[PDB]
Amino acid sequence: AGFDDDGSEFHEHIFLDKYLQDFPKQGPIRHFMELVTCGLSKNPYLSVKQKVEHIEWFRNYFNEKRVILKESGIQLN
Amino acid sequence: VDVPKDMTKPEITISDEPDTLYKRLSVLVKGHDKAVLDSYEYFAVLAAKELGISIKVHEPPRKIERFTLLKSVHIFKKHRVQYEMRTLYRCLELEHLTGSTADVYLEYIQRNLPEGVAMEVTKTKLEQLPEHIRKPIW
Amino acid sequence: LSEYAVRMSRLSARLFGEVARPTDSKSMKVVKLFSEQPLAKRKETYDWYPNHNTYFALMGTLRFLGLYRDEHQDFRDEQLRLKKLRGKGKPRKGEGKRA
Amino acid sequence: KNRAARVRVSKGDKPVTYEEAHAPHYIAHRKGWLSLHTGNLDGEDHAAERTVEDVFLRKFMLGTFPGCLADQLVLKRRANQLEICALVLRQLPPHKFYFLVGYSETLLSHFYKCPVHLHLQTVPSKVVYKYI
Amino acid sequence: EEVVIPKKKTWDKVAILQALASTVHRDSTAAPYVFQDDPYLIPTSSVESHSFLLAKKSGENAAKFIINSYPKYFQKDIAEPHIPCLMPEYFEPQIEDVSEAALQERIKLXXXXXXXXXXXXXXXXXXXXXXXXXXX
Amino acid sequence: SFFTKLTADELWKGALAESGAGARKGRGKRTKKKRRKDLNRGQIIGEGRHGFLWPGLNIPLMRNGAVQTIAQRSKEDQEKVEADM
Amino acid sequence: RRKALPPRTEKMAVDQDWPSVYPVAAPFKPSAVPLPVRMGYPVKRGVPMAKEGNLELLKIPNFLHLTPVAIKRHCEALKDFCTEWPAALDSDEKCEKHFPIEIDTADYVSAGPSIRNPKARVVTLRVKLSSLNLDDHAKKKLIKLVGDRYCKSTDVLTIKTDRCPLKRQNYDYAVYLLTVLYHESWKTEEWEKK
Amino acid sequence: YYVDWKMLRDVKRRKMAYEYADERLRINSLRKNTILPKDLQEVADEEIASLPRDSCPVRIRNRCVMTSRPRGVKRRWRLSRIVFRHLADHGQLSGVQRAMW
RNA sequence: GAACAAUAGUAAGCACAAUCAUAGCACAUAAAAACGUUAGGUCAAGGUGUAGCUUAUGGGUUGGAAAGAAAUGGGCUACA
Ligand SMILES: [Mg+2]
Ligand SMILES: [Mg+2]
Ligand SMILES: [Mg+2]
Ligand SMILES: [Mg+2]
Ligand SMILES: [Mg+2]
Ligand SMILES: [Mg+2]
Ligand SMILES: [Mg+2]
Ligand SMILES: [Mg+2]
Ligand SMILES: [Mg+2]
Ligand SMILES: [Mg+2]
Ligand SMILES: [Mg+2]
Ligand SMILES: [Mg+2]
Ligand SMILES: [Mg+2]
Ligand SMILES: [Mg+2]
Ligand SMILES: [Mg+2]
Repeated sequence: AGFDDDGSEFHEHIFLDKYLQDFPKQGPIRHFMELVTCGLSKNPYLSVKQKVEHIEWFRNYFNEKRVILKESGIQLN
Repeated sequence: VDVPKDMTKPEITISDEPDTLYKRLSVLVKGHDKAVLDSYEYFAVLAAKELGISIKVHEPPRKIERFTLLKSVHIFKKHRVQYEMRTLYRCLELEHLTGSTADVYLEYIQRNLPEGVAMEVTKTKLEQLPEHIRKPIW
Repeated sequence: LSEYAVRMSRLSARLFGEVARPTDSKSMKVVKLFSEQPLAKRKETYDWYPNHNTYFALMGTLRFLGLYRDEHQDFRDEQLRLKKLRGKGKPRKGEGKRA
Repeated sequence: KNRAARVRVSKGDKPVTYEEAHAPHYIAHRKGWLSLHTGNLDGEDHAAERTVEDVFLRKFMLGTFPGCLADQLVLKRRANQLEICALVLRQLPPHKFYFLVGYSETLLSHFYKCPVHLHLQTVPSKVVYKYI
Repeated sequence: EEVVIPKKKTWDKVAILQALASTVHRDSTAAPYVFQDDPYLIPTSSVESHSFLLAKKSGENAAKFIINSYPKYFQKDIAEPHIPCLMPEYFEPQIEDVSEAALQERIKLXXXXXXXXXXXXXXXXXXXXXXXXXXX
Repeated sequence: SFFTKLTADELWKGALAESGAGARKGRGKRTKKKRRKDLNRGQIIGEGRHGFLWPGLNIPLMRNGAVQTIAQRSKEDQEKVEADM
Repeated sequence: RRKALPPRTEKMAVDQDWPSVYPVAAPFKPSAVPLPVRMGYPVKRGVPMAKEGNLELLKIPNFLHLTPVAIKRHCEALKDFCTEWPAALDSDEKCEKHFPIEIDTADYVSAGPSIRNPKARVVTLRVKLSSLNLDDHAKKKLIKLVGDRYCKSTDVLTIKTDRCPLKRQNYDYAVYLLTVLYHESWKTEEWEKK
Repeated sequence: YYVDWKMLRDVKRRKMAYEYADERLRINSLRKNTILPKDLQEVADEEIASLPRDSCPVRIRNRCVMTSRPRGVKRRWRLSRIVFRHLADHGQLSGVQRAMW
């Protein structure tokens, strides 16, 4: 009572694959981000917006550090 | 002699949405002392028999939590003080209830719940089948 | 272990939302990090100490207003008054050492 | 010798109340607890949150009713609303008693974000159980 | 065909509480509920009852005055539902420099109402027919 | 720091040290004086440092037939009251 | 000017209704209770302390507002809000045939300003596989797909959901899980042929 | 004021840990994984080292609420073993009694 | 300040006892054990009387608080 979680549903929490479209599909970035998504989906302590902000933080961190991923030997975007 | 007139004016309406059915309602009342639990059990049985619920009541086993602390302030470990916390449980088993009957019984139970006890409510909601499992082929 | 069994296990994790592709226990730590709330964010941790400043300020303001009466503070004030009357008070800041 | 919550025996003239006349080993045997809540049960939580509020209430009421308080408070916690039962000597006029109870029933409620009830029982003097 | 599913009944949050209240009528030998039941605090005469009610209200408003004067001591919220009626109130405008925001803040909170309009008219600010109606 | 405070009875009991271990057999009697002063002798409940006048404690509840609001004493009147105290 | 008023005991009627005096929970004020009750450990020559100034009586909760007459009077007025249980579901044998799905939901109450109980997010869904339309191959695939959540002896599948913060979201996720398990138990893929 | 300067500093440590809870949680993911190359993990080590010292939850010490005692404090009541006894013996805590068996 | 085939002893009360807890008794265990002795331990759980600090005996950051020539108390592993 008194907590609606912004009127969200189970699909806004469990299914977060729609936020991983701006990532290399066949690279280790997907391997790490699927683990992150699985961890976030099983987290009742956070709302959808905080998970979206975490995904955005990972996105901008990866898009900012471009020299290290190219130097590592694996082609990433 | 001075009894007020027209003292009843409730707002009760019946909606077309089918009422929810419950198979079993389990009420686990945890407390510290047994006299309060026995009085509450008698009160709950008397309230349920008026509404016709046929409540089943049994007593779950107690739980005792004991811990040990130092008896003195600075240095005395050979002498200790042991504290005990008792938790006694009462189980109220209600069967064959509806959504409104369970709601009103829970209202009349929680509105008069004592201060030294807590209550855990477990509802077994009855449902036939969802829409996508009745008779689909992919 | 068979090829049918490993495929069934892989499908079970995908359907349940668990980790589908094989991962190491060392890599499941990052899964658990987002699965469980961090300790620094837990209420039992970040809300451990109540606001003693708020409690003290409220009690002192009520004592000054005339609603609460703090016997400990009254005893401290009486003892300080008696000490100052005797002649051993609190030296002014900056003159204790040199002067 | 045990000295916790134990009042020492004088020559035989000290008035002692029932709560003081019993040692802490008689709790739940001859005397009950001064406070009741759910945080001290088995599968419940938020014990320290209620404990700090209980201590603050004890100190605040002791300072609010100076010298007219007979015994310690009885703090009941029943469904989000907390009741404070007190035994007060009839030293203050009823006009001042009502002012204090009205001030408290609002200040405590606004400070703890929960409804508070305050009940006072006026006694002619401190009730003595053992020798006096 | 054999299954019988009855309909549900929807009632207000206080409907059942009013139904329970209707069962118990006013007592004969009992003092009014607002007054304390202890005989030393039970009113004896009508003037005493009125004085006790006024003293209780003066205590309540005295406490509310302290709550409003010191809002920072009540900013901490403990209840999950976050009841707003127990929160401290503020009597100060949010914006001071902007006349259009100062007028709407000072109309609802008498003496400062004329000063807000005087300050707004000092800078030759055009006031519409909506802010002026509330100021009047 | 409010929770670190205690009762005046316990404060005086520890300050006077009436039940000290050295005073039992007779090692004391050197500073043969033991005076305890009650701080709540002339303490009126409603009065405080700020000099607020509350309708229920300091001033009467009703004046001139009208209800009384919360008042505050003037600076010099408060100084006179403090001088009397 | 001290005033001492006699309590309500001298004015209590012999046949006065008790719920009128004690409608709700009360701190057991001695002035409103005409019953002389002595609570406390007696003395060698003394007697247990009377109801006046007795802290032990105020310590214990009082059920004076829940006397049987008041219980009957309150429950009589509550018959208008309750609904009738259908007689067609008296025995669980027909209940299993009509509503095979059982939904266990946990609700908790606790004294204090807080209502949020983290144990309330768990939702259990119990379904008997004997009441569904799975074929032999679909049942054999579903048993291995669910694993230990299906009891072989009881033939009951249990789905325990706690991932969603809200109970409604957990219930929606559980019904979605049941739907997707039923749909995937029928699809025969390429790797099932080996 | 607070009970002690140690408790005052611990309050600041807890506030800083709560402030930096998200940043440290995000950074530790890059360090506790094996999928990502160690080249970025080494830089993430410097990134998490550049954080303020009091930001980590490790510096948080569980003291007593009443007396700020660094040890002998039960986690359930957040009180020292001595204040807890002083309150239980007075009977201000429900369900607490001397163990007799 | 006592003689039971009784010679100045009554005695509130605190102790002991009884009672309570280890969910049936008994037993046992647990608990309790007064007034006082050891100026016994604790200003470092916490507050404190007196005597002392206030650009310091106060408040913040970093780094270190080893090591065993040797003696000994209590436990674990064994010497089959
Ligand atoms: Mg200090
Ligand atoms: Mg630490
Ligand atoms: Mg004697
Ligand atoms: Mg026994
Ligand atoms: Mg025995
Ligand atoms: Mg012993
Ligand atoms: Mg004994
Ligand atoms: Mg010595
Ligand atoms: Mg020694
Ligand atoms: Mg000191
Ligand atoms: Mg020292
Ligand atoms: Mg340092
Ligand atoms: Mg050695
Ligand atoms: Mg050995
Ligand atoms: Mg070996």
